[PDB]
Amino acid sequence: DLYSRYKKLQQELEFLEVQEEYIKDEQKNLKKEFLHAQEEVKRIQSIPLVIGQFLEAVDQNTAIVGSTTGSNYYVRILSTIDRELLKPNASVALHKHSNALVDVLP
Amino acid sequence: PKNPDLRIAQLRFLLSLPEHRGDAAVRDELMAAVRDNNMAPYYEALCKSLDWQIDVDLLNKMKKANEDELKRLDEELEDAEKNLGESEIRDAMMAKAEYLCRIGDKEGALTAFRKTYDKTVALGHRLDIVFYLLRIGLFYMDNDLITRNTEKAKSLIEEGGDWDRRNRLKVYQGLYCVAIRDFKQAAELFLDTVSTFTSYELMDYKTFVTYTVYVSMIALERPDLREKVIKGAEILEVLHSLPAVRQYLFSLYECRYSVFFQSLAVVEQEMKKDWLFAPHYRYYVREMRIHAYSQLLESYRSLTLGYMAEAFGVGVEFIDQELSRFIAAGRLHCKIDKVNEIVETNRPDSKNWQYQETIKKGDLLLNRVQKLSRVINM
Amino acid sequence: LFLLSQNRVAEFHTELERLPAKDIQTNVYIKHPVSLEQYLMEGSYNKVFLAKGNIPAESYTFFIDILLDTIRDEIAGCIEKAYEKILFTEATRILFFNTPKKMTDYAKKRGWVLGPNNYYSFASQQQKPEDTTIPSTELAKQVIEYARQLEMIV
Amino acid sequence: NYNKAVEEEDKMTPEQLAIKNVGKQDPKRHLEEHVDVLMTSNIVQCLAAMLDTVVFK
Amino acid sequence: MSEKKQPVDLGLLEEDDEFEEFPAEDWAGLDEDEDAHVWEDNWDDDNVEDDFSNQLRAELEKHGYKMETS
Amino acid sequence: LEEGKAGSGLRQYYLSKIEELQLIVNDKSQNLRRLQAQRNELNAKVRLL
Amino acid sequence: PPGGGEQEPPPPPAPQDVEMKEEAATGGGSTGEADGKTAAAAAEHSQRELDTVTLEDIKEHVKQLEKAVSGKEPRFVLRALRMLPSTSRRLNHYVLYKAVQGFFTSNNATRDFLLPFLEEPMDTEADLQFRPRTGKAASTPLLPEVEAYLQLLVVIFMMNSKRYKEAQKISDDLMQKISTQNRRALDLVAAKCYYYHARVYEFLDKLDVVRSFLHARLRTATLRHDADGQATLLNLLLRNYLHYSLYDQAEKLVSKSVFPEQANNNEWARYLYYTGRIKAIQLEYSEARRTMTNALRKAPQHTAVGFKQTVHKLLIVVELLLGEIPDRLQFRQPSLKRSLMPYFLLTQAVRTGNLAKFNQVLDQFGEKFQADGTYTLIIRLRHNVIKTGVRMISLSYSRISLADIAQKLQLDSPEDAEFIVAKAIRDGVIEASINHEKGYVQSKEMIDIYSTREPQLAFHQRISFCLDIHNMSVKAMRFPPKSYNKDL
Amino acid sequence: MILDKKFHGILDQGEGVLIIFDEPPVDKTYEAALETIQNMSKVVDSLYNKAKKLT
Repeated sequence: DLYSRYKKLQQELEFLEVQEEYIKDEQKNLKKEFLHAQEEVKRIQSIPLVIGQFLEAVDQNTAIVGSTTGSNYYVRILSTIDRELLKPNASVALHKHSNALVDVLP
Repeated sequence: PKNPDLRIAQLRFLLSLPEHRGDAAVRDELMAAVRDNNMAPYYEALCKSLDWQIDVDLLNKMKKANEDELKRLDEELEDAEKNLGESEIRDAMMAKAEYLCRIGDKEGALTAFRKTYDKTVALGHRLDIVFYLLRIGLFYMDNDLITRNTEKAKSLIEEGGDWDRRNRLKVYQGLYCVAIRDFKQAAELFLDTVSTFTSYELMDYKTFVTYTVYVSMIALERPDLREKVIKGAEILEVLHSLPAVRQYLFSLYECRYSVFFQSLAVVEQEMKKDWLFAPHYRYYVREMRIHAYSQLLESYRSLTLGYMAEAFGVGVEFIDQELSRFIAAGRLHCKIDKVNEIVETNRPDSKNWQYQETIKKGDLLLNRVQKLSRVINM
Repeated sequence: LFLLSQNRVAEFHTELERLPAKDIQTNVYIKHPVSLEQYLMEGSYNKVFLAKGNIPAESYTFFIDILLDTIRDEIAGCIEKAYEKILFTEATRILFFNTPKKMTDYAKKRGWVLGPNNYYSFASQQQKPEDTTIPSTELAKQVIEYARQLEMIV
Repeated sequence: NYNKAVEEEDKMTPEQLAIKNVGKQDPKRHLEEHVDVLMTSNIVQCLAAMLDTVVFK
Repeated sequence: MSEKKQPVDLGLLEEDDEFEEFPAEDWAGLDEDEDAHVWEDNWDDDNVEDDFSNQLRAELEKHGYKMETS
Repeated sequence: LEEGKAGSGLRQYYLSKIEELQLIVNDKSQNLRRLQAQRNELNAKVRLL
Repeated sequence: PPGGGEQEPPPPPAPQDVEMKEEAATGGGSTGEADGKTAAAAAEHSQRELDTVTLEDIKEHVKQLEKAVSGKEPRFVLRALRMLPSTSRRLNHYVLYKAVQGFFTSNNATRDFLLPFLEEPMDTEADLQFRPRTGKAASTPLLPEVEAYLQLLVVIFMMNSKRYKEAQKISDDLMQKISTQNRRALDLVAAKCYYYHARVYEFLDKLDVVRSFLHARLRTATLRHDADGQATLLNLLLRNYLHYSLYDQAEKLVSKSVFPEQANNNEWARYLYYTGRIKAIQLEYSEARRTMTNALRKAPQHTAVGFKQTVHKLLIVVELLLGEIPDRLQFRQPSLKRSLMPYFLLTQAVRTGNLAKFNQVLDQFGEKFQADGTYTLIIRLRHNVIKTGVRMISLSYSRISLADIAQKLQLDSPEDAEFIVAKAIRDGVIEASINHEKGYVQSKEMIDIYSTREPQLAFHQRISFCLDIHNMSVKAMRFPPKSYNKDL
Repeated sequence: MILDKKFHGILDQGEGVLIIFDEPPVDKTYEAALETIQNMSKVVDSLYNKAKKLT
């Protein structure tokens, strides 16, 4: 038990040492997947879209938006947009299909 | 105080050091000693004065009149006390503090301006008390005592800049900024000279212009003068008072050293023998000489000794040690050579040195991020 | 004398600490090596030659001459550096006596050209600058090390 | 200009960070955007060796 | 360790025991004109000041006589 | 004797310093896997988007 | 009688609360902190211990406690002694023994109960389980308090404290290698002790026992150390080599090792001040200037005024050798001013360079800067005045006259002019063109900076080195976040 | 008029040589120096927060 802790512990030395290149692979690959999914959700935001109008904000990360035809729409806003675009009287513009807002117009 | 005893008792500097002009200063000092209770000031400065034959004559009358007016202000203070009112007690204790500023004792005036400083119903009268400490702080030439009440009374005004209150505080800023050698931030203070007027309390208007013509004439370059003072009509109005200032402005702006050096002796003698402007006489001379040498040397790459000696009107043996001391000591331009006995500089200070101006902040920032590494783990 | 003879003058500069023990401090031989080495820091050889006869009957004058014999290569080597050019009329006074030992030994030691009673200096600031190709390759290797150290753990 | 345009607010950040220190109210991170600016700035470094190769051979 | 500062502070106590408030007041005669002033400029002003303290302090009044002689 | 307590004693102390190196590798794995959980949670968050 | 008799008992129990609460918070906090896993949690109480030592260095505790207030000396830890388990009755005894001395009076003494301090460490120091950390954490804090006031025949008592310390743990050790937080802390504890009785060593005796034993104890410290405690143990050896060792064949260029992480947040300043003090005798111009000025700019934590006046004094003393002497500009403290007052006249007189006058000015009022010892660098300065002056001539115009500048330099002769100027040319710090056409000596004196003159080769090493320092600073901003997220 | 900086040029007395030059990239050192000066307050304020939280 006294002298066996060295050679018995060497197995833990190898088992913990083998995780170095593993966490290297995870930290080098999962950020490549992070930019893959990042550009994939970035390319969804397209320029051709419809422009609506903002009416009220009921809670955080979710609000209502009035369409151009007059009907009010309930769409969860995107997390990247900060609270500056949450102005009640603003020129918000959703997508033509996704109906998500990218930026407001002055 | 605000009485002329501030200036009359302010001539004690030229009364003390030189023995030639010590006749008129003791003439109007002894003649003005019967005014504004001048007993204690000249009694404290009696070592720089005449003997005690005529000195002990008026002391018996001034020491009893001081106690008479003092006890009358005490009786008036007791009559103002125990009664409903705020400005009456402020005027009684404030008048007592003004008389204690006339005698020149800041102990009872310190606790007096402390009591009426605590009885300030508004911040404007508080700033008035601050100025009442500044008018005697000029004579006492204190450093921190006059910046503490202005540092505390500076913030939270909220009543807007008045015509003579804020302008007077700016005048005080010109005073303590003339005391200190700060110039690049003091060049903005005298811009309000349009609203300034003859202030017999601290400094006359002609003395304010005469005092700001040094910081403006030396502390400013040609674009700064052309923008501020040459474009402004104020110096165009006040140049007619003294014809010398027009010569020191048009000759300096015109780059005529033959008359500027012949007339510079008046700036040398007038520069000293002043209350607050004397101990800095060494900086204005050297700074103005290196400023003129950088002015002429800016537009000139190479310079022969003939045109230089004829332009400045001085021997080559003096400009030799001048530029020799201004290469290392002055640090104005690149190394100078005398292989052809001709002043020839290169000045590569734009192309590469314009990018190399940030390497000092790069090395100091390098030691500062080494300090950032020193914060690690402890 | 041995430390200055063996070109170990740095060990003298650090050795100047133990000798001021305030033992005698009035004898000329106590202050002789520090004044001679301080003159070596000045480099003035005229004061040493004129001070050769100032040493008393103390029998180390021949050893001082050995010191001059072991420093004449450094003094003569430094005065004959010849950055641009030097004329013989100065070497007549600065150099030693008319005995042609320096012009003979130095002709086989330095191996330079002898002109018309003048000493010519060649290979002075004649080096051609680089082609900027190799420093560009080492700059590329430095960029490789910048991608390495900047992106190694990632 | 964008870097300084954020540093003008980063001059005001140590006041709030020197007052509250509790909770986050600004959804802007001010870090990853500057990291991306550094990534776009590293093109000069990565292509400097390319110019070294084109000039060399 | 910070324990070696004690004998150095004892040397400071010996330097303070050499002259009792003599350099504070005597040097304060100039410090009263130097207080609140930027000490970075006082190195150049004190450099040229001490440099000219021996001779040719002002020298500006002498140029009027040196114009015709040189 | 004086080996298991001295020779194998300093060998066991060197094994304790090896346990310190495995504490540097250990906590490097800990904080690297916590940052890995942060990036995994963010990329998983945009995956939820 | 009524003033001190009535106002006598208020003073004494002023430090009692912070000393008892301090020793209970650091003792119970350290033992109770690393008790479960001492080997896992390391260096958490190091900065606490050194901050408490530097916080207690200026204690005015003992001013009047010699008269019947010395009751704090006979008491000691008394925490869970004589038995490891069943410590409830001893938890009551903790209040009991503290309450017994407070009923009416207490029998106290000062120099009586000093030697029998080894009664408990014979059987059980604190609990017989944590003996090392509780033995050193128990004995080492309270021993310098009783051993204060080194004078007045305490040197022998300090020797008793020595043989007690070594005899209990550090004759060799208590166990060959503790190899824990009390080992890595024991390095700087035994070192700090060596600095504590180092004044006793240098007082009347000299190095022939303990610091010579510090080599065997220094390499017995195992070579696998981080060299923090080993380097602090090297600091006392180098300081012992500072005043008079004078051999330079081994420690100079042989003491230089792998140089592991030896920072201590003070050891760069004082250790670099030591190696720069020893490297300052050969007139180092490039390295010791920048690294010793940096070491001057370091260590701002506790005091940057009372201690930096000596590295500043030596700093300017070796700065005026190069001809350019920067004075005190950005630091405002009334210690370097009074320290520099005698040296100010001569350090300002260096640039003007008057030989005959300033030569008499130095020895005229020179007391301390020339009474510092062996007058080495000032006796080099007496003939370095002309070298800094001729270097100012190198910063001056090119052409050298035979009367104007030769008479100005107090040297009027044709031979020694070009001879000594040539001695300034052979240095290599300046640039000149030696030409003889009609007898005058010319010079090109081209001091033009590398602007548009081979810039890539000029600041190439500047870019590489600056990116290396800023990039290891990037490592210094990557690793501490790992040391942050390590626990969570 | 060169001291007034209306055009690019410089005079001469010994040789009379006229040189005309300009420095187009002015917007680099300005923005760089402003970033250094603005970041000095950032690092100093960081040392104020850490110096405040430590000692």
